[PDB]
Amino acid sequence: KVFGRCELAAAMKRHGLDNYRGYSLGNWVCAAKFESNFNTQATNRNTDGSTDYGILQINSRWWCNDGRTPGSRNLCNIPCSALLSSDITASVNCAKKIVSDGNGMNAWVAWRNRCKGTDVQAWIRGCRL
Ligand SMILES: [Pt+2]
Ligand SMILES: [Pt+2]
Repeated sequence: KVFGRCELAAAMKRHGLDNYRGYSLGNWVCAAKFESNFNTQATNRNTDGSTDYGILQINSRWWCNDGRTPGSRNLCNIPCSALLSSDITASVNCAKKIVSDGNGMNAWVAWRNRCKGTDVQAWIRGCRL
């Protein structure tokens, strides 16, 4: 599923991402935009053989099990395929784990490069939330 900007903001806000670990909702929408272009089915293979999954491009080396990333961990205790569902519950819960891990949203490179320091509030401007 490809979310509408405001639609995703609302879903994220209902799943408790609004100001989670001090990151306002705009940050998470911005990150999703540049990680996946709001597409829940987005996948990307990394040069190290790991793969990134879903709206938030969560990596199989650490966070999910895809059964072909050797030596990896599965810190969220889920199959990576769960992260491609249209229901974003799995992704959100895993992201909360990730962001609490100590690097905050810097874990997400697109956030760091493209959202950090910007007017992220623009991303939720004119939404009914
Ligand atoms: Pt939901
Ligand atoms: Pt939830």
